[PDB]
Amino acid sequence: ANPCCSNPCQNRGECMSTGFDQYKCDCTRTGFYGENCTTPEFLTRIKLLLKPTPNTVHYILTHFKGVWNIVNNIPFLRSLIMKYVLTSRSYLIDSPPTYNVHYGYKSWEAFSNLSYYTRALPPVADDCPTPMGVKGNKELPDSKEVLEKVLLRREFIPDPQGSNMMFAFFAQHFTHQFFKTDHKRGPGFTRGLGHGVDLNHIYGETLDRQHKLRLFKDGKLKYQVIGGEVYPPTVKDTQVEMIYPPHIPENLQFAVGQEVFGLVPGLMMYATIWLREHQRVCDILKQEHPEWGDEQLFQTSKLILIGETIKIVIEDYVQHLSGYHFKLKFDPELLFNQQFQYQNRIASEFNTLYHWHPLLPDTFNIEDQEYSFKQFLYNNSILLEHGLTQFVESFTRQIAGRVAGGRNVPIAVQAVAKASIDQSREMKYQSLNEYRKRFSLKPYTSFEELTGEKEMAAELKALYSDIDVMELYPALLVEKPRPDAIFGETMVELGAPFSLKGLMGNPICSPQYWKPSTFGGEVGFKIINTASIQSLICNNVKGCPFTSFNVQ
Amino acid sequence: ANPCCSNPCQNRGECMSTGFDQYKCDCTRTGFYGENCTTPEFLTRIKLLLKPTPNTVHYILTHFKGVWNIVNNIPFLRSLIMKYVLTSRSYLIDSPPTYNVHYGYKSWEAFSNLSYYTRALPPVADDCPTPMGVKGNKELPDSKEVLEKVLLRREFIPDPQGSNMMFAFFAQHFTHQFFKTDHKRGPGFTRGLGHGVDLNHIYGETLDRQHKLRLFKDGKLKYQVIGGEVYPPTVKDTQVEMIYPPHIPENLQFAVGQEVFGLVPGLMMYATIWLREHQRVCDILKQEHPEWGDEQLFQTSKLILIGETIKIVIEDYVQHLSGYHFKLKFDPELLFNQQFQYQNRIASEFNTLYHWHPLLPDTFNIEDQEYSFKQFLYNNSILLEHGLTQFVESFTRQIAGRVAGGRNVPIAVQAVAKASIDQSREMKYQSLNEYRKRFSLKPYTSFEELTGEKEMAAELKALYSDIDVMELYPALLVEKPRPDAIFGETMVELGAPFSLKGLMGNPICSPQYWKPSTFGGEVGFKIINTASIQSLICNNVKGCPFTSFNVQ
Ligand code: HEM
Ligand code: HEM
Ligand SMILES: COc1ccc2c(c1)c(CC(=O)O)c(C)n2C(=O)c1ccc(Cl)cc1
Ligand SMILES: COc1ccc2c(c1)c(CC(=O)O)c(C)n2C(=O)c1ccc(Cl)cc1
Ligand SMILES: *[C@@H]1O[C@H](CO)[C@@H](O)[C@H](O)[C@H]1NC(C)=O
Ligand SMILES: *[C@@H]1O[C@H](CO)[C@@H](O)[C@H](O)[C@H]1NC(C)=O
Ligand SMILES: *[C@@H]1O[C@H](CO)[C@@H](O)[C@H](O)[C@H]1NC(C)=O
Ligand SMILES: *[C@@H]1O[C@H](CO)[C@@H](O)[C@H](O)[C@H]1NC(C)=O
Ligand SMILES: *[C@@H]1O[C@H](CO)[C@@H](O)[C@H](O)[C@H]1NC(C)=O
Ligand SMILES: *[C@@H]1O[C@H](CO)[C@@H](O)[C@H](O)[C@H]1NC(C)=O
Repeated sequence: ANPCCSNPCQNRGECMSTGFDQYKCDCTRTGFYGENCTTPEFLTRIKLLLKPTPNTVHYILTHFKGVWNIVNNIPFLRSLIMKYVLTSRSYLIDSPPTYNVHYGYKSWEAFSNLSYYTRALPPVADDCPTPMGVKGNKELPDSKEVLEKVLLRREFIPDPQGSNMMFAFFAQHFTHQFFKTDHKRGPGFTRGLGHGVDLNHIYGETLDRQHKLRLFKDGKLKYQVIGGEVYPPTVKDTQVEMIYPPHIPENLQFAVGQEVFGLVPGLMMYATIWLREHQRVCDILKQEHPEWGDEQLFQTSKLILIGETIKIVIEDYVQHLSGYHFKLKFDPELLFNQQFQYQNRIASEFNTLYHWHPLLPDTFNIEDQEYSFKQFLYNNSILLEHGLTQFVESFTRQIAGRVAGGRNVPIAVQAVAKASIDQSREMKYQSLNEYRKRFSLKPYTSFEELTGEKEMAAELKALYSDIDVMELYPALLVEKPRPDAIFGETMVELGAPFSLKGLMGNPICSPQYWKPSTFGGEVGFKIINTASIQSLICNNVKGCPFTSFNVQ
Repeated sequence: ANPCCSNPCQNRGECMSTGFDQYKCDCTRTGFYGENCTTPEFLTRIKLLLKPTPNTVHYILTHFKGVWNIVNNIPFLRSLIMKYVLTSRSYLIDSPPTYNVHYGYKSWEAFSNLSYYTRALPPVADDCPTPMGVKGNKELPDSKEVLEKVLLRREFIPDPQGSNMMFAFFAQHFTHQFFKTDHKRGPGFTRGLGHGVDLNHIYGETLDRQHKLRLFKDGKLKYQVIGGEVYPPTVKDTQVEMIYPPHIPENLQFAVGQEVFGLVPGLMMYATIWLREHQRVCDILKQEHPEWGDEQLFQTSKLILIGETIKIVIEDYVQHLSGYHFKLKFDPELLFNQQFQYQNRIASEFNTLYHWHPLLPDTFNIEDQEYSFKQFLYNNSILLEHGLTQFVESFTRQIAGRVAGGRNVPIAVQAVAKASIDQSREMKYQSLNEYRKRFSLKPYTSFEELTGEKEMAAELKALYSDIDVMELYPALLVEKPRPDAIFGETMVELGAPFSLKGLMGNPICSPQYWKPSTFGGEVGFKIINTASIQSLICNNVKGCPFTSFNVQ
């Protein structure tokens, strides 16, 4: 019934029901006019007839290596380039936020209720003929049918980019501070009220929690020593509530900070390296401040790790994921003369996009022993067995699956992949094409166009019939990867904005915050500006097991 | 012991204890260098040798009327001027926030714990020799002694600017949505987690609360009709918890939204006009949207009233408070090309500055009857007695006391004034001079300089001895008012920043939010863009009792 059901408003304008069967588009600031914010302003024509497509640019970024290496050495240029990646990308997200699970309109509730994941595209009116608004049949293809026909893995397809397990697990750990669906309330509700890189997953979600995990001596988090090794303290000791299967013998029920990092040793590995990292900084800050006390050592340490995290995620993680010859840079200054909202709200779409289960191999091979999912799950003795160094070496050397491409979802976490399909549906999502449109991308004219082949393509067609009506999540996985890459234009184009805004839209990046003293001195500031996944490991694992997010 | 106790860091740099007896100043971006961020950069000299003092500008603003009127009619110019007031003012506050009651340093806690009032200047180290850091005696003058010697009122001094009661109570109502000290935790802790103009004082602090105050029919708030008049529903009906003296006969225990607006009829008056206003919009929005339902009529209505509020507060309230011949303007676009943080955190200092008890007369004269504080307090029958129209007429014509100047605090709310003194002290505040410095103002060289006379001046001197050591709150009230004005340079200079940032740093002002459709159409948008205290009353009081924030 909703006259807007048909998503009639183009080029970003807003749709509004001006009467029962009437609608109106608010093309304000869109750069277009007319009934559907379709006809461009003359200066808009100009821009259109000048914008290199994603692939064009993606080409030029991943090519011309020699040229690039020159650029990477002309600071000014690199700075100007990175500066431009931050602004354009970021300019794609709404800050302050608008819309959510329940709000198809702006509303003060939608805006302030921090218990929701924000939504880049409003949901679909509960009174719309078809799930995707108006197009398509009275229901979308059975989830199980899509799960099996185009998602599930047969032959393990490895990542053509080299992503090893250090990366797969870093991305599991890292994003899990912001994606924490509150299943008590339903999908669309988050338990991470910080909405960003606050390291809640190391220090705890709340004050009461963090104080249970602290030592209160030199700003250090509590820990224990097994072997001559440092490990997270137990739930029995700190008394923090963690999620662990009852059969776990205690003494292995680690505390850490995120109540779920005990269900997967890849997480507890990183849970332990950062715990190690925190302390390491404490001692450093104490060496500089004999006069500082616990809480200041702590609060400052928690600020340095946030910087490392952001540092590492931009120049190692994201760098690698891009495969660009251009050296990405974490420099909060790039935006000091730019208009930029140092705030952020994690969106549902980002959560979906970040469902990278295909990275998972069929066995977790930790030097000499290979493990079934079932054997690895919440089995911390494995961590205690080989112990970090031999865990880091194993994982540095072990490709992860290709995300995009097709049929790569481990049958193990298949309950998950289906769940994703199901939930996106319950959270009234819009078509992959609308989302494509939302991110200045050109829509797919065919399943055949989407996949880059016809086996699955036609296979999906049989299911979704009309390409438009194709769903966002599935499409991401069953999509033509750009060359020897792990993702396709959609996945990069939709996530990069969400990813840089949440990375750069953090208080420590604000001018008031971005200064030596904010971190304990030029010494602490450097700990941030010279962070790396190699150092992260080098300084916290037994020998300096060389690592990277690339399986060589 | 804290080597920073002496507030050694000038021109905004940060102080840091680099060793027990040593400190270091982080002059980053201050525009100065050297041990204390004292020596300016050459380009800083320039700026210094070109900045008209507050009074200079204040003069030129309040003078040259003829010139000004020309300006006010050259949009472009006015827009450019207003644009300049927003940016410069706003540029004075830290966003994101830094420091609070407990945090003398940046910390993630200080930043994220929304239960605190942020702090423009860090507190004083609990291990500092003297309350004001190092200067002064082991203690500040007994509060009771300052209260009485220079604060308390003898002869009611009226406001030389004309502030009547509509203004005094509008300011009581208005700021009371953001200042809501959580006395359960202590001064420095707020109960207004929205930190701004969210109209929490009309709709309720929480969802559970707002839903109790709602009618759930056409987006309207619940109400009742006494006489042929609309009034807030009762606590017995809605079941919302309000603070009322037990002797109140129920039936007069109004609900409204802020749990304290029943203790003062001036508040309940405005509590009722906005309730009236909300509904009024609902009907308007239903007239445009036959298809809309409750929650949308509501959520949109609550968005229009926030706009009106911001509108009225800039062009009527603030306008008047300034006495500038230049017409202040509410135009969210002024900042669309500017760098601006559409966020905010209410600071303690703003709460203090906003302690305008001196506006209160000695009796509340509501046409034909005059009331003692004791008689007026939580006496709603008075409202039901004369009823709005004759309440608006009375209040439009009844001056309020002068804030600045000296000795104007009603002996009634004297417990309050002392309380302020006492609390600012417990919240480890800094000297009035430090604050003066903080806002680019030149410090007072003498109590004599402060007051603009010597009776009190010397009187204060006997108490504080060293001018620096003089406290912020007292000084605000016992300060030479600029000409025929209600405040003096300190009060304007410290609050205008806090005030414009919280007004302009609101989501509805952000580009995504500032558009016709955000409010239900070009009709709803106008309800905002043509708001006024006169219309607020005109459209919601029996006859259009003419009003203004000026007693003619
Ligand atoms: C041992 C490895 C892993 C296991 C067993 C695993 C398992 C799961 C499971 C059971 C869910 C819950 C789905 C539901 O109930 O609806 C989930 C969610 C998720 N997983 Fe994984 N996962 C693993 C690795 C990863 C990796 C490497 C990534 C990379 C980004 C990832 C990203 C996600 C995301 C973003 C969610 C949603 C989080 C939320 O909204 O709560 N997972 N995973
Ligand atoms: C009938 C008139 C008024 C009465 C009886 C009154 C009474 C009070 C009282 C009892 C307090 C609490 C102090 C404490 O316990 O520490 C207070 C706080 C305050 N009042 Fe008023 N007041 C009135 C009018 C005003 C006006 C017109 C203003 C104008 C701005 C004002 C501004 C404030 C502020 C900003 C606070 C602090 C609020 C907070 O932090 O919770 N008051 N007032
Ligand atoms: C292959 O090329 C890539 C891949 C990923 C990228 C980027 C470029 C860029 C930068 C750029 O594209 O210019 C950013 C910011 N990426 C992300 O961090 C990211 C993270 C998660 C998701 Cl789901 C999507 C994107
Ligand atoms: C006499 O001249 C004034 C007085 C008050 C003013 C302003 C100008 C301006 C604008 C300007 O000065 O340009 C703003 C924004 N004012 C406030 O609303 C305000 C409110 C409360 C406090 Cl505590 C302090 C200031
Ligand atoms: C807008 O779209 C509708 C159908 O979606 C169509 O009838 C109408 O002509 C279009 N108008 C413009 C200006 O695009
Ligand atoms: C957020 O919204 C949902 C539904 O409106 C509500 O149940 C929940 O309590 C709200 N959360 C907060 C913190 O207000
Ligand atoms: C904020 O701080 C106070 C005192 O430190 C604490 O009691 C309260 O729980 C904190 N709130 C949050 C949300 O952490
Ligand atoms: C956990 O892994 C260890 C080492 O590979 C193994 O001995 C143990 O059987 C596993 N635990 C379970 C419950 O299978
Ligand atoms: C800074 O202040 C200290 C004492 O507070 C003094 O010794 C030093 O000379 C000052 N320097 C400047 C440039 O103000
Ligand atoms: C409150 O006002 C009413 C009506 O004017 C009056 O009857 C009553 O005496 C007042 N209450 C007190 C305690 O004075």
